[PDB]
Amino acid sequence: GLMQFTLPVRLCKEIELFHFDIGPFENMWPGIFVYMVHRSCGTSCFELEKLCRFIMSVKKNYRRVPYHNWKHAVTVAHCMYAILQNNHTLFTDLERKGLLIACLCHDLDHRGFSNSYLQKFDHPLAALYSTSTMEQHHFSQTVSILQLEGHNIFSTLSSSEYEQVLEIIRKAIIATDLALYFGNRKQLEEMYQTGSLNLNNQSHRDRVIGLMMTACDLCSVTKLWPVTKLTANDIYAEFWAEGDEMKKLGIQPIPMMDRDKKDEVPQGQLGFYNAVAIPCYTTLTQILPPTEPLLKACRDNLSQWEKVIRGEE
Ligand SMILES: Clc1ccc(Oc2cnns2)c2ccccc12
Ligand SMILES: [Mg+2]
Ligand SMILES: [Zn+2]
Repeated sequence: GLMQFTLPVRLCKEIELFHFDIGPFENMWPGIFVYMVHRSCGTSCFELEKLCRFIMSVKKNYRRVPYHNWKHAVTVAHCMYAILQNNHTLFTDLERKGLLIACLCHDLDHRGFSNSYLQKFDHPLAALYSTSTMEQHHFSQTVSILQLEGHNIFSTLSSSEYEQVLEIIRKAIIATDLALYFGNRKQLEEMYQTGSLNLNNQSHRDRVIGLMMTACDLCSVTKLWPVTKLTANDIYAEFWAEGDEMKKLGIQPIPMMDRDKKDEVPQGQLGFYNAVAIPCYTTLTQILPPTEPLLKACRDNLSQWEKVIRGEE
């Protein structure tokens, strides 16, 4: 309980910034995650023996895929840490505990394919879960790991606190289904602009946590350009494999996923920034002003994509 985690000076400082990259050293990621829980939640939230055993089982159940991997898990958890630390007083003890774990768990056992490819392939998980297929599986895998012996990091909570924190985690993980984001953001837009947004309304908190999750999940677009550009290779590597697998089912994939249409990428990024990323962080900055740096970074990268098209890089 007196055993703090410390980072090197550069990481100690950089980690507090939204645009922080967790680095190429896999063996430091678990200490980074624990450092973030201890500062975000307190050194008292989790039994360190249990948290460390949870972290390593969660790492184990991420696959070696180009993008939806252990590094993504921690990257997304760091973005939530930054949001939580810049909005200290707006979130309950349970929400701080639950959301960092939700982020670490949000993509558990991802295979590299969209809900859409699971449905066209007729994957057993598409029969077990008709909507938000991969996201119901991710939450399902989270509960499994929490239920391993020595892995219940919530064991010191009351029965009711426990049901609250698994409910926070379930909503949070489901909300990373980008299909649900559009509607969630429009409702939040309307509530903020007709002034009816109320953070004491549980149904309204749910929506705001949902948007935070979408924000953390898309935070690749909020890094400094060299990080954003290199992550896009990993993102597109998964997309083109899925495209290849669509072709194998005798279905032309959308151009985004067709590796014969690499030319179309920069325009596809534009569409994504304009349709998804900028709207996401605009609405998030309105509800949570201290998250503006995410919007500013996302804007800078939209501009960097415009320069790619114009042949200036
Ligand atoms: Cl740059 C970026 C980040 C996240 C995205 O959403 C995803 C959904 N599933 N895997 S990645 C993007 C989708 C298209 C183009 C760019 C994207
Ligand atoms: Mg996901
Ligand atoms: Zn994700």
